[PDB]
Amino acid sequence: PTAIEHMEPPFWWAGMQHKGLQLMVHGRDIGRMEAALDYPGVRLVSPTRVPNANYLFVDLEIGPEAQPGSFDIVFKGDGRSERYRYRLLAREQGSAQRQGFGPGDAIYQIMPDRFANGDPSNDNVAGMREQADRRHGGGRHGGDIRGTIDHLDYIAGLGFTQLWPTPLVENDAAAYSYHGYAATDHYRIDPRYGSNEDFVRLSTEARKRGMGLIQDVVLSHIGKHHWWMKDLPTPDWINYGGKFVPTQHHRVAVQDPYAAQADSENFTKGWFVEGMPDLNQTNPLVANYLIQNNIWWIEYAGLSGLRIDTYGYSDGAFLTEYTRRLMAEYPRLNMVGQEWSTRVPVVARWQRGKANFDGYTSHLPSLMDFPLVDAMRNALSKTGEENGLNEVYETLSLDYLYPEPQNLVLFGGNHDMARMFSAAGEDFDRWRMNLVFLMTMPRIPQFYSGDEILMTSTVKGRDDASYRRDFPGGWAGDKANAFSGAGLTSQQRAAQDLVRKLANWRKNQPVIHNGRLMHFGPEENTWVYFRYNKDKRIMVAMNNNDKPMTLPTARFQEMLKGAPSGVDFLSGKTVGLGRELRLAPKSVVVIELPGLP
Amino acid sequence: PTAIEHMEPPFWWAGMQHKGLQLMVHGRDIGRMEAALDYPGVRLVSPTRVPNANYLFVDLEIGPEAQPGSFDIVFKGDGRSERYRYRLLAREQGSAQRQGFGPGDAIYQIMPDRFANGDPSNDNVAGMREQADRRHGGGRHGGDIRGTIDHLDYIAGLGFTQLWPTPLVENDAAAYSYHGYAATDHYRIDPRYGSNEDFVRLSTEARKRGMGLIQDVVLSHIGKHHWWMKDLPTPDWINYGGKFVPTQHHRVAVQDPYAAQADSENFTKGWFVEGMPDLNQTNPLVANYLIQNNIWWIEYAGLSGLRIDTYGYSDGAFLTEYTRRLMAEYPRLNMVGQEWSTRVPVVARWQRGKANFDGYTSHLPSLMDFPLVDAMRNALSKTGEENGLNEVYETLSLDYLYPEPQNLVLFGGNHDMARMFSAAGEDFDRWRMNLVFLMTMPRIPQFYSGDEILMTSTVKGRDDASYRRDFPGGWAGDKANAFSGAGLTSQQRAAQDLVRKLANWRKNQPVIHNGRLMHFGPEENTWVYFRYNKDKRIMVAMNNNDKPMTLPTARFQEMLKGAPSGVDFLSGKTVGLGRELRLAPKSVVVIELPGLP
Ligand SMILES: OC[C@H]1O[C@H](O[C@H]2[C@H](O)[C@@H](O)[C@@H](O[C@H]3[C@H](O)[C@@H](O)[C@@H](O[C@H]4[C@H](O)[C@@H](O)[C@@H](O[C@H]5[C@H](O)[C@@H](O)[C@@H](O[C@H]6[C@H](O)[C@@H](O)[C@@H](O)O[C@@H]6CO)O[C@@H]5CO)O[C@@H]4CO)O[C@@H]3CO)O[C@@H]2CO)[C@H](O)[C@@H](O)[C@@H]1O
Ligand SMILES: OC[C@H]1O[C@@H]2O[C@H]3[C@H](O)[C@@H](O)[C@@H](O[C@H]4[C@H](O)[C@@H](O)[C@@H](O[C@H]5[C@H](O)[C@@H](O)[C@@H](O[C@H]6[C@H](O)[C@@H](O)[C@@H](O[C@H]7[C@H](O)[C@@H](O)[C@@H](O[C@H]1[C@H](O)[C@H]2O)O[C@@H]7CO)O[C@@H]6CO)O[C@@H]5CO)O[C@@H]4CO)O[C@@H]3CO
Ligand SMILES: [Ca+2]
Ligand SMILES: [Ca+2]
Ligand SMILES: [Ca+2]
Ligand SMILES: [Ca+2]
Repeated sequence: PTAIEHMEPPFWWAGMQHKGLQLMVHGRDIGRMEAALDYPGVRLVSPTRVPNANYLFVDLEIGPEAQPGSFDIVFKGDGRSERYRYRLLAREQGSAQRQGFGPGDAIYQIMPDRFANGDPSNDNVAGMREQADRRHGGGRHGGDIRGTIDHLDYIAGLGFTQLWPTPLVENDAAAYSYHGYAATDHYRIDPRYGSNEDFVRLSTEARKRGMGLIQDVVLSHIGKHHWWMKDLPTPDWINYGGKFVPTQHHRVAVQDPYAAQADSENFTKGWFVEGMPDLNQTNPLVANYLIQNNIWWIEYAGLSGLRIDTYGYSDGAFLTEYTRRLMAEYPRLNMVGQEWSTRVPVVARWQRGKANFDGYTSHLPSLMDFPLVDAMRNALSKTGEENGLNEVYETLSLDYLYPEPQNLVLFGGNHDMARMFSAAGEDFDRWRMNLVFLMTMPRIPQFYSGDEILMTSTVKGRDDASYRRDFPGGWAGDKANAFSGAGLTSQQRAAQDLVRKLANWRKNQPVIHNGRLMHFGPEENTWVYFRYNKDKRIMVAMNNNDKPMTLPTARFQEMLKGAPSGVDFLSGKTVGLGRELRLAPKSVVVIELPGLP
Repeated sequence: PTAIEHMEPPFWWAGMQHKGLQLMVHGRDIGRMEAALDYPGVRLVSPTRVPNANYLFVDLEIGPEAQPGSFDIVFKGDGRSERYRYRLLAREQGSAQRQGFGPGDAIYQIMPDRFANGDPSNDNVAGMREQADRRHGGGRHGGDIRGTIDHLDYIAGLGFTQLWPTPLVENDAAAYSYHGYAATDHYRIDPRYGSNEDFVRLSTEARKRGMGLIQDVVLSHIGKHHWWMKDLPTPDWINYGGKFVPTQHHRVAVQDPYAAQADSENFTKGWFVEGMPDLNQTNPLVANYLIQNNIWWIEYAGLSGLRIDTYGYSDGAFLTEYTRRLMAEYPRLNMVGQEWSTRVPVVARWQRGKANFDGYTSHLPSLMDFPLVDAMRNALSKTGEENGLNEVYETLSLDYLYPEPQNLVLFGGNHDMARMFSAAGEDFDRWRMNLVFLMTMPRIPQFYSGDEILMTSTVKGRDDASYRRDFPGGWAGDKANAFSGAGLTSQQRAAQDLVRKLANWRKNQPVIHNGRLMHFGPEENTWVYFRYNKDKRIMVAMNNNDKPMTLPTARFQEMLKGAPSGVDFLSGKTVGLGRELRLAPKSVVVIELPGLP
């Protein structure tokens, strides 16, 4: 290396909650040196040396009296000296109290490579290991930050208030770089997306449009081409001594009274795939690194929260400390973990407030509601079943297992699953039911880019390329363009208009954000539920059958209290409620009524 | 009619835990009368009248100073007087402390009409509404108490230590009387089975052979031919005023934060079927009636516990009081509730010691483990799945939801589901895996009569008659006799030999009764688990594939601790364990090893 090759974090802030700052310094023979500084309020601790000559860890304590400014950190040894001018930034007013995404928000999810190519010139970047190929399902297609910024008006116009892009951090792999989940530099935006500065600008431009930005963070693993892999900072930085030992994905092993240590270790230490070296988070240097890096991104880019990948694949004790550190800095933040299980108890284990049988404590505010998404996809697909909606009702009834079920993220789909429209059997009427459900449940709704124009995919197993097709209109020359409307079918445009109608309506319905829910047991694949408070009732009724259904309204009188009729927000039709509710085949209605006494 | 037509309970005991005793007296204008008695230690409370002149409720407080003996209760009014000689029996020594069935037991379930016809002369009883018809799948076939007693040596010899017959109380219906679930007289054995005394004899004879007797009690409903229905004791005795209003079976409605009262009431008050009037257990007279009746059967017939039908279909507050009362009398008893859900949270809600979100409390010791049975049947039948056993492992990992998972009843099958052998696809090798699992899990195993000779049924849908075919050998003239072994095929006899082998072995295995369990996540439909303590290890390994599989034993070292080999109890063969476990296609081994320090 040349003097100091990497300084991480590269700068920090005065006035953080945790006073300690640990710098990870990288350069040839830097480990052979001693650090010194002189700045009021900043104390240099006592060297803890690592055996690798090319790394030095420097512990600072930044007292509350430290002012924003800069100071040289000088590194002396072997008759030489090296300098780094370290900067402490002033924090933005209100930084610590930043409001995280919550029940009043709706999240729009993109994959940056697959959304919009605003700058074809950065599709390839000289020096990088992969060449772009738009026709390869696993290739880089060239979407970037410029393209995303170009279309913030569209996203906000649809009624979304938060943007979640899959990771933009450097993934300099020879193949499958596009997906972002195998970081090769945690402190750098992949140059094919743009610069670190462009990412900050994406945040500021989103904010001007009333949208927060949620970063997708991977804690458990990196990519095999990470610069660490050439010269391991410590022998135990990577689990299994830096050699590939696969995980077998026994997720319940971390939360099972009958667990073998072999299985729990294999889950948190095993490598996801050979191309994804697993971080040893039981090493305090690794824990500190990840915690500081994510805090750095939040403070630097003005994030509204995080989506945390591969949640339970990280060490359990590390996760307690990581979530504690993050929530201590930003007490109103939201962070949504991805615990990919359709079992309510497995997901609920991780949410802040949960009383666990083993005393495990977490500070994680939110999780992805895979169980409920799975239940609704089953109801919509199992067309041969008399009462598939029962799975949704019974899954919802388990919400008492979560300390804060209204903070969970419910989603129409994402980059890992069959397209929402395909999961509905390409049945527009069933799709409407799914969309109404998403927009009215006591959850934080998240929507996957492309679903608003009924993009389709394969349905069975895992077929990732199928779920990540280029957004129509994201590339110059596209003959179907969802941004302008050009080339959409009437049905695709109707879907898009309905997404806009419901998402913007939801923004202004406090009863959906924090109201009570009363649902009724589904009967013959009809289902009725209500969101309600002193101000408003919203009645949802769906008929998941190809025949009409007539439901006596006596059953629902604890919610209806004699209401003779109402207007369906969707179709705008009046709907009788006096004695019977007549539902057309495959109908869903959404009826606003005044609040109960 | 007859002066006093019913007196219930007909006698009681000195020295019960609960001092109060409420007599329900029935006869023409008995309600017009005034009761009187004189017996030291017994206090007559003073009448609380009901509008029906044909019923009188007499409230007694039997003090701890009351001695065994008998006394007249005299009823006076309208210039007339009636009397009943009331007996307080002395309790058998050790009655209150009786040990309920538990983890060391194995339960053999029969339907008394379908097991053994020891006396063809009671197949029909003069005056009753249904005639026997052995060729009707829903008819009475003639099984009785005599036949069951005749074959107690068989049941004990198979290794079972408890007998659970489906209900024997009078079911005097014109159709479908055989199954027992629609009582027409809670204080009388159906005369087609025998007398009350014969049932007591069944208990005493079973006890001689080391077996307890578990009674199957229905609390929620009765049959429409119950004598009550002719002259309702009170207008609210039966839910919905004695008129048929069906339940829609929304079982989660009683334990759901979002529940409608309509749905909860429909679950606990709705009639199961038109032929099964639903008891209003919110009426304290009905609550007292059922609590006393079940105590009466336990005390009178020397039962080891109860199996409680249609568990959540009874009023929740009633269940709290009923379980408290029963367990206050018999603190060591076991009672297994039938909460038919494959959702672990739904089942776990009811077990004693559970901290429920709504504060619901219960003294119920046990429930039927439908979730784990369903998981194993899926694993063994869906043989095209790569790792179907993963469902069993994950389900078992949720055991922390239950306060006492070791006290749950796990079963091979029962009278309401597809025959065990048929559910395993008539695959004897996979059926062996089910049987080994049943006999080695940290549960109380229950086995269904006929499964030991691989009786078959339909598998699709619900076909009750198909699950309940007569036991071969239970009727004079049967061509095959499973009791003697005559006329069994080699595969039938092999099944029966394996049941006898494993159940008798299990009686002698404290490590299965109360040892720890450590299981490993299944991989490619192979699964390894251990029962262990300082005295013994039992390693179960199953290969749920039609191909050989080899498992490196390094994975299991926390349990194996370098064991080079062990003897498989099934085959008697020594199995190598030093470096790998080599499993043949579709095999299961039960390797016995020394203790784990
Ligand atoms: O040996 C198992 C399996 O391997 C083969 O699949 C290969 C696959 O074809 C290939 O594309 C690659 O997948 C990549 C993927 O494209 C990337 O996106 C990245 O995946 C990350 C993902 O985007 C994240 O959102 C996140 O999702 C994870 C979850 O965290 C996990 O829990 C797990 O979810 C499973 C869930 O737990 C189960 O309940 C069940 O529903 O199945 C889910 C999987 O569908 O995985 C998801 C999705 O990956 O985290 C991911 C990792 O950061 O990285 C992936 C790995 O490179 O991986 C495979 C090998 O190269 C083969 O086709 C299968 O037949 C075989 O069974
Ligand atoms: O004492 C009554 C009954 O109770 C116990 O089992 C109950 C259980 O407690 C209930 O929660 C409920 O569970 C499920 C079923 O498992 C599920 O299959 C479904 O049930 C429907 C059936 O699918 C459908 O065929 C029909 O069932 C009919 C049945 O075909 C008839 O044979 C007849 O069943 C009688 C049984 O033969 C008799 O043993 C007794 O059942 C007991 C059961 O043994 C006991 O362990 O009485 C019944 C009723 O006469 O009639 C029924 C009803 O017409 O309809 C049902 C209901 O839709 O849904 C329920 C609820 O989720 O049922 C089980 C099993 O009966
Ligand atoms: Ca580009
Ligand atoms: Ca890991
Ligand atoms: Ca008989
Ligand atoms: Ca009932």
